[PDB]
This record gives sequence, structure tokens and C-alpha cells, in this order.
Amino acid sequence: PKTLTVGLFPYLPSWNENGNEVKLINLIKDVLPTQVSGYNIEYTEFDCYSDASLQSLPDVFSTDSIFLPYLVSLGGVKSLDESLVRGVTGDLHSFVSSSASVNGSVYGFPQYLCSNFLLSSPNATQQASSLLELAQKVGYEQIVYPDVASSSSFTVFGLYQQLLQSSSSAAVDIKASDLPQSGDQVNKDITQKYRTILDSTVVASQREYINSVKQGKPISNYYVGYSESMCEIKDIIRDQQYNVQLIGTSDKPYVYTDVLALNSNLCDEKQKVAVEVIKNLLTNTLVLDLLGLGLTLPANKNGIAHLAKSSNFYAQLSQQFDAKESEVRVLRCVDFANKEVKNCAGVLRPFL
Repeated sequence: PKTLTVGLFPYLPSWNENGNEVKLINLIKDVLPTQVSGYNIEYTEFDCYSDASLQSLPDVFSTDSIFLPYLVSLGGVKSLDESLVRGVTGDLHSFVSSSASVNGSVYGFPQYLCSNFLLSSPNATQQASSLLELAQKVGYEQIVYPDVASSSSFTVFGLYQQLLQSSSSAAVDIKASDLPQSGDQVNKDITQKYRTILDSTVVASQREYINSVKQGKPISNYYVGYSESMCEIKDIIRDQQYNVQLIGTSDKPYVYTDVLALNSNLCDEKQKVAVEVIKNLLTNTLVLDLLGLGLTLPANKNGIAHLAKSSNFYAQLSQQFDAKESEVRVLRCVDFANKEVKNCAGVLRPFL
């Protein structure tokens, strides 16, 4: 009767050799307790990248902060005290806490930190501060950037808005009235920047890149993607001394944050049980250690520090997040979600 539904972020890395696929989300799920404070805890996968799932929120769910303000305007998420979050997550970065806050108030506990980092081989040859700067230097077809090469809807939409909008704060909140609707609304200056980067990317998938690095013959010394996509070579990264940094597609660096939030229709007792489940998800050393195996980044400084004590990879990102703590931006949506993102991407693609 008294049960708690938990919607976990399902997009964690996975492993493979041949046929047998191992999902990190399954390893973590088998560690989480199914009985807390007399409550029966149900852990299921919550796809925040599905508009249908955003319509029916569970008791407690993990969602990308890119849809947080839109999720707030529907009322389905409960506002939380500043002290309640700080007593669980500990110290957060300026951009991490900003990505979780909507209109002053806080609406969730930051769980994961994500971004399109630059994995540069020791054979660096050339360095840069932004992707545009890097693209010009490396020339035609040098960098590996699978999402851009494949023109993923979420990436096409993202890079366009990153090149376009600019903000003094950390939260770049855009609305549906800022998205190209036809084609004459497509900013040609921004489409120019994207093409510069696309021309510097080799038509090669992430799988092809990982295989090449494993076989000792990298197809490129440059790679852009999520840190979770580098988990299958985390040994080679540590051994052969690969470098990883925060690079903006232009000027300002952008990151993604996954946030644990609770439904607003919760009682007052369930409200306490949820915090315990969340406090476990964010502070349990076994969960953190498992996240380290997939190169997944915790959102709190405590979580990052814990994994930095035995990983050079996590060490660089800790220094990175601290040095550029004020320059990091987070793209969020005010009055739209997945449907508009896919539609906007569909408009932009022919102009790329």
C-alpha cells in the first residue's frame, strides 16, 4: 500500500563484446534498497526525453534540467527548501545549483553532470578554447564528433542555440518563440558557425572511434562527446595520458545536469521518505564507485571529489569545473519540450 515510485535516469553507459550487453543502470538498480522506512521503493526508468512521460510524473523522478522550467510551469514538481538540498547534496557549483533553480526557488536535487567534452590524445598538435577556434586550426575533417556527424536532433538543436543566445547568468532560458519555424527565421550567421564545425568533423560513429583507440590506431587525436561515451577506454585514457577539458562550441562552455525531483502531489510523510532514497542515490559510495566505472559525473562537489581521489580523468574535470565556474552555461526551455526540439532540428538540418 505505502509504496514509492522512483523514476531513474535511464541514459547511463553500457558495455558490449558480442551479443551480451551490460547496462550500468542495471548494476546500480541491483544495489538500491527496495525497503526504506517501511516503504516499498519501486525503481523504474523515466524517459525525460519523451513528452508522454513528462505528462505523468512519478513520485520522484530524474529529469534533464533542459526541460525543468517547462516541467515547473505544469506544476507537477514540488518546490524545495534551500537547506533541504544542501543537507543532502552538500556543496554544488554555481551553474549546477542554477540549473536546478527555477525563478529563484529550488525544484530538485542535482544528480548527474554532463557535457560535450574534448578528449584530446597526447598527440595534441593543436589546442583551443572553443570548438570554432579548434575547427579553424585543425582544418577539414579532423575532429571526431559523432552527434554532429549524424546530426542528432538534440545536438542540432543544442549547438544552434549555444552559438546563438548569450547570457550573463548561467541559465539560458529560451522559449518556443525563439525557434526557427520555417527557414527564413534560421539565422544564417549561426548556420555559418555550425558548418565550420561540421566540416572539421570526420564521418565516423562513436563505435568506430572506440574500436580504433582500443586497437592502438586512433582515427583522430580529437574527440567530442559525453564523458559516459568514453567509459570503454577509461584505462587507455588513464595510461596513455589523454586530456579532457570544457570547451564551448563558441565562447561559453555548456553543460547538462540531470536533476532528481519529487512530484508536487506528495503528502508530508512520503516527502521525507523520498529525500532518504535521494540521499542514498547521491551519497552512497558504492553507487558513486559504480558511476566511476562508466565515467558518469556526479553533480555535487562531494561526489566529484570522491571519484577524483583515484581517477586522473575525474581530477581534470574537477579543476575544470572550478576554474570556469562562472563561465559555464546551461540551456533550458521555458514553455516547450521534446516535440519542439525535434521540430526545430528538422528545420535547421537542410541549412547545415
